[PDB]
Amino acid sequence: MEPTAFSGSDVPRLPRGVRLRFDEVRNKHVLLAPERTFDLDDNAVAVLKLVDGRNTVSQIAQILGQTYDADPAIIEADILPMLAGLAQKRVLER
Repeated sequence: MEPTAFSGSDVPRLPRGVRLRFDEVRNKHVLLAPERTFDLDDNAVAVLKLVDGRNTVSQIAQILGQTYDADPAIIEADILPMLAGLAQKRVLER
């Protein structure tokens, strides 16, 4: 009754029956949800695709942060709230 609470130690992981897909026509990544599909940015799916299994947002922020050369604090703070939004769609679970 309160899935909107992803902390730094909270590691994201895609649930079974879900796969990532890249739309060349739209040039953006989307999440295949049992219901249908949701429009998402490559950056939001990048971390989900870059992670082999369960990684800490802070850790990803470092690697991803160096890619765009930006303060990791912003990067982690960007995806962090995204996890809560995804949970509402029933496609993410700690």
